[PDB]
Amino acid sequence: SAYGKMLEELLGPKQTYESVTRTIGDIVLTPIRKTPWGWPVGFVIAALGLLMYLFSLAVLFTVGVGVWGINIPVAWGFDIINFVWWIGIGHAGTLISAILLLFRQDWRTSINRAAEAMTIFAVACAGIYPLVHTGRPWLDYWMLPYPGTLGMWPQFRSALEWDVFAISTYATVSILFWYLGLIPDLASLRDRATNIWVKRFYGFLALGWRGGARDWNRYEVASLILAGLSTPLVLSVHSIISLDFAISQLPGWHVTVFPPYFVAGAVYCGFAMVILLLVPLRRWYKLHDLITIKHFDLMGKVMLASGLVVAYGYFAEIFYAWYSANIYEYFLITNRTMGPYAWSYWALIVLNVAIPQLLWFKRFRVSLPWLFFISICINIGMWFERWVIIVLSLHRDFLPSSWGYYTPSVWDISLYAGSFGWFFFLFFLFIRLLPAISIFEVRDLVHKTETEKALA
Amino acid sequence: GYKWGMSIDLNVCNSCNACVVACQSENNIPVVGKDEVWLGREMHWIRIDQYYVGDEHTPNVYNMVMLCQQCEHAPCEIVCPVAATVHDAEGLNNMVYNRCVGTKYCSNNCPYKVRRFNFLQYQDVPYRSPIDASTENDSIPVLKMMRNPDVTVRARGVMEKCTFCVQRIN
Amino acid sequence: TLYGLMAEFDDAEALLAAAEKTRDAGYKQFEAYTPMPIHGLDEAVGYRGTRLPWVIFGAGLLGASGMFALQTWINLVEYPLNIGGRPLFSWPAFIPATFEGMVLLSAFAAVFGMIAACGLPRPYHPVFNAPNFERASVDRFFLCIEAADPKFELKQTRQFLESLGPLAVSTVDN
Amino acid sequence: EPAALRPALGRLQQVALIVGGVAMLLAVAGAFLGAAQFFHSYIFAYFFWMALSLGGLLVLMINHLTQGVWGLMLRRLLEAAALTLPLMAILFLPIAAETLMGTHYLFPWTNPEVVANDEVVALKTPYLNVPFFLARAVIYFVLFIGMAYLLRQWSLEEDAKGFSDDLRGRFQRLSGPGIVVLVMAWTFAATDWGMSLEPEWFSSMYPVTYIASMLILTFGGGIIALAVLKSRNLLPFGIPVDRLHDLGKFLFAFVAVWAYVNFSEYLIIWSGNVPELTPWHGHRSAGGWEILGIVMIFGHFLLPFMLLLSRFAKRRLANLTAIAIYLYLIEIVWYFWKIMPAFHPDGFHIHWLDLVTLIAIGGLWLGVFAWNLQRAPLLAPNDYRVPLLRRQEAS
Amino acid sequence: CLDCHRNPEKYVRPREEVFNMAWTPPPNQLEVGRRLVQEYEIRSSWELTNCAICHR
Amino acid sequence: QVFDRRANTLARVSIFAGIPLVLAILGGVWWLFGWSDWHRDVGVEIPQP
Ligand code: HEC
Ligand code: HEC
Ligand code: SF4
Ligand code: SF4
Ligand code: F3S
Repeated sequence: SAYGKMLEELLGPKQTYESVTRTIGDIVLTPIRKTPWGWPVGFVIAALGLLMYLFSLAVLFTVGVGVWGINIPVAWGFDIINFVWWIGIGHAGTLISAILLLFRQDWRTSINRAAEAMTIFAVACAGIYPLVHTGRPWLDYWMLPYPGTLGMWPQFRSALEWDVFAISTYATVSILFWYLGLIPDLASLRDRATNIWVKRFYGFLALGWRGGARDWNRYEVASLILAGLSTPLVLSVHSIISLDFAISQLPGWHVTVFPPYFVAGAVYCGFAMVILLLVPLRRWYKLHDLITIKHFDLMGKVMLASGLVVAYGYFAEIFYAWYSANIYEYFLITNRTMGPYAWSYWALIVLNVAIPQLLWFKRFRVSLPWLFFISICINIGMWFERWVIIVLSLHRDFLPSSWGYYTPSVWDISLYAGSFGWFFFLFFLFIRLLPAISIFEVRDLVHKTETEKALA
Repeated sequence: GYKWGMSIDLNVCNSCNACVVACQSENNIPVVGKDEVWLGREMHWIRIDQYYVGDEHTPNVYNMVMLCQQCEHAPCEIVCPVAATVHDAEGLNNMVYNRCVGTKYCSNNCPYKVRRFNFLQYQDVPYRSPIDASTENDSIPVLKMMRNPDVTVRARGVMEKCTFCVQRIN
Repeated sequence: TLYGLMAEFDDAEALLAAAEKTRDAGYKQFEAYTPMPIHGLDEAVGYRGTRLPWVIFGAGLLGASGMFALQTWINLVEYPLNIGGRPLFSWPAFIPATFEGMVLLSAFAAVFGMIAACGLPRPYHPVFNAPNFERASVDRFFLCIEAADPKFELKQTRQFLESLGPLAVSTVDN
Repeated sequence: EPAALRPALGRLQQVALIVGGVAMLLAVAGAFLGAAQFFHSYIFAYFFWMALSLGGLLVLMINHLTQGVWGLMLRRLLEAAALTLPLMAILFLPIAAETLMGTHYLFPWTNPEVVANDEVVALKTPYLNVPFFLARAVIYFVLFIGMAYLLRQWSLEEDAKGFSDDLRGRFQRLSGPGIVVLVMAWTFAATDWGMSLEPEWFSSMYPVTYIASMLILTFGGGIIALAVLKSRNLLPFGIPVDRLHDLGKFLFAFVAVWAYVNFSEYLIIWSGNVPELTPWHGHRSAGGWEILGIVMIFGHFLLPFMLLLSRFAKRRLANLTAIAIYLYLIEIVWYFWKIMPAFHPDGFHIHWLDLVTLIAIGGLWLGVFAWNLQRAPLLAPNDYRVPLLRRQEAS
Repeated sequence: CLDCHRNPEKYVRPREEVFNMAWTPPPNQLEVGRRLVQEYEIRSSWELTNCAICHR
Repeated sequence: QVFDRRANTLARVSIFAGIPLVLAILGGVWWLFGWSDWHRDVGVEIPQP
């Protein structure tokens, strides 16, 4: 049937419930020192990247926030370009896990946890920059509302006060919706462990899951509503992060279309990171029977449906800069196209509007070497968008006597390139400790493929 | 109450830079090293701006001495998350150096970029390079006397701006 | 002590048709433990909807009217500030922080309101000590009948559980 | 194949065309009393039906792009709503007839006094002038009509010839790049017709807050038209109560997106109140327009967000259409609060033309939409999702 | 400090009995301290709690 | 079977008598170090020369 021809393109040749469990119950529950190579010599490169993270933080806390090369015109440099970037990555991990659950689509089941757990670790590296770019990080509890023996409360008019309410909600909701999606799987890992103190570990995480006829109905409504709550959440988290630029009167920042273009940029850069992390998980970890090439064909289309709202945002920011008869937004066009950071706006149009237009053609989407090259070109390209928006619009603004440059210091590089350590330290821990791909959601779409094969 | 306002006459601002030091002698503004001024981190609440209009061989030169305009609709206030920089009932933007967690967003919303940020421990900087931290809590005892006893000596991670000399208004 | 008997099923469609029975047979204290959510098991076991969306919304309206009423109280009653010339009751700029107070308080009542809805945060259910239940979360489908309902006899309902199509009807001790 | 469907849309076609002919006869007759109030009211009534004519085209490209049983139910309610763009191009001529004539009723960038007194408007004259504003208008009604006519001839080809995988590929080969053309040719149509009514005011996401409201009209209208067809028993398929819940979930998710784009457009302009972006929300928050502003916050978002939140009022047709009927009666208020205060900004001014010329363009719209329904079997019998709709209907 | 700046009438006493440490506030401290606020022209809770009174 | 029956109460009192206990610790250290008249030397006779 026409419905079976799209289900059979997401799974391998033949799969049963104990086969989809064994395929994921062998990437986990394999013994330590039987764990595959490339993980420990990938977890060490990730741990050495974490020692660069905790040392670029210990140098930042001790010496100051001014080891970053941030000037006074451009006080927001890599610390916020990488905050909006890292949180932008995490938004298309929930568009897979939560927004696609609204559309009841099934190409999300295999890429569910490898993107939902990708969100959290892209928030654990994005939730640190608003806690560390402050000059006095120890007083970051002042951005929280609490009766604190001095009548001051946070402002609730600035988007850095909505950030600590978006990032903290995005954290403790994409964690709970991720931990919700694990209690059935951690019950599969517990029942299949055959190792005391390993069965107890997953038996403690999967609280009492039990399966259950009614426990599954309460799950299907808790997972649907959480998916229906993480759809306006991530539509607002990178819209609130969008508003720490759009509530400022700066020329390149007060662009009103930032909310539906930062969200479109977060889904754009996020699917690039999902593809960058699944082509290795599909190749190295033998998950060819679960993460089929139709998942990348569709991720390349959703990464295209978002990349055209970004490539539209580059025009709704150029046109309405010109359409605004301001001297200061006319200059915005003649400061990005020309100017000292002209190459930033041209290593951006090339990397978001020229190179990733190949996602239109199935020749450049099914072919994973191109989808992996376009995803590299988007993650770098969507970093330059966050550099064009922040630094290229700050360093040349009103009052020409306040024009800086922001050459980033070594402690911006040794913190951003070390942030990938804290991302892969957790992402390699998640692969080894937890199922790197949903089990019951892949038990379904196997029960759904046999249910459709039953009629035909 | 008192509507504290200022009226600068740029016709007679000959860039003597005496107002730049007068704000330093009065407001305990810290010196910054040359290595950190080239990074655009000079602490100067008041600055004079040459502008060189036309004919780069023989240009007329004009000064707009730029300080914190104490905006009534201050855009640098709606953007402080912990609500450090607020306005006054007298009518001047109050920078509160102690409630400032160093978010440093306020400068990005400031249209004039007057707000200067204590990025490192800017204090006794020509006598102790600010890129260290072994002595950033140790103060030169001879320098502690030139400081104004009614202006906060800012720590690191605290933005500042021309406060209309509240130490003289209060 | 006796908890009940359960029947192991090798496929999913034979359990749903069996969970369709035991409800038109007159039983009420029973469940069907599956590895995946079988569409149709609920409303066939007789659950007839969960009351969880109403406590999510009740706690989500409390996190929205409890966060908008916090920022308004912070900016009107308790220490109103002239921060930026903006009005005290700024009706915008309160909404992006009462929205994430609605999303946060709901998702706190969506997980912990589900985990509390089930008897979830307790291991050792009296059903795990079944001879093959450790396959319920992998491959096999089960249907346990508790020993609480009056229409239950260890010799009688065992014959009824074998009148269905089981793989092995087993006495699940407790 | 209901036999009482061709004479049912045939009655609605001829009745709406009389309503759209007599009310248009009164709009022109009312124009002879005040020549300015007609065009002030004609542009308001033009958007609400253009953003519904084009709203059906955006979802038709979404429906052709994604395999859903929703939209198959609308594949002719969208191909007919999109095929009234050959009419909105014709009904645009009275808007072009004002730009050509020297009256400056609609657009003040045509006033040679405004483009000589003001400087903000005189720098947009490269984009705001008569020979280019009309060349752009023809360009939209070549893309909008073209993408609505290509997606129809292939749909009539799908029924006549048969569903081939190449024809399904031709839909997604144009529904993909079509939306890109559809959005971009709209963000030059909402600045031409909607934003340049206040030419001293610019804001991106002004053409985006229509797009999020184009999807409420074509989904609210999708549930409305599917109810009038099911209440009279004219549908060729019983509406599955779970896929009516899909149209209700789309309608509910797009009241949330509409409130996400209208509020963020305000939260941005309100926070940093640059006096160039402010005059739009400034004139629409004082003088009585705030009454239509607080309706957008409560009667447009907060009332149909609490109502559309439950499975009830999304699963029942009588409770979901009563919200779709109500969302139309608020979007009409919204396209009035958004377009009209460009004229008489210093006060709430409503005229009897705002109701007469709205049922004039609408009567012509519902007349062409009804005529563009009778030329299709309302189901597209050779579809790949109608074997998926024949079940979930017969259960 | 803000508790008396936001509401001085609860603690403001006569000017003459400032250095009288045996001063217990009357049972009607309000409507007597309220009366001393206008007598002293003590500024409002809006002018007295605005980041520049203290923290100069 | 894993997780013997004692894990019922040991996981039932760790949410009902262990969460309100840690919450009463995080408040008893909040008041003690952020609200009390103790960390501020109220009533503490400071020794002079
Ligand atoms: C009630 C007993 C008070 C307490 C506790 C504090 N203050 Fe006060 N203060 C009080 C009054 C009635 C006034 C008069 C205000 C006026 O305008 O006449 C003040 C004033 C001040 C001022 C100066 C006011 C100005 O115009 O600048 C300052 C700087 C001040 N108070 C500081 C201050 C501090 C730091 C306090 C906590 C330790 C404090 N006051 C407490 C009444 C009361
Ligand atoms: C006089 C009534 C004051 C007014 C007006 C403001 N503040 Fe205050 N502040 C005052 C005192 C006596 C103290 C000391 C409190 C203590 O713990 O000893 C403070 C302290 C603060 C702090 C704490 C700073 C720290 O380093 O811990 C902050 C952050 C602070 N004050 C902020 C603040 C702001 C933002 C104000 C205007 C809106 C403000 N204060 C006014 C006295 C008074
Ligand atoms: S304003 Fe400044 S630069 Fe001008 S004369 Fe006075 S001190 Fe000198
Ligand atoms: S520092 Fe700048 S933004 Fe802040 S009040 Fe002064 S002029 Fe305005
Ligand atoms: S925005 Fe906020 S906390 Fe400090 S430096 Fe800037 S003030």
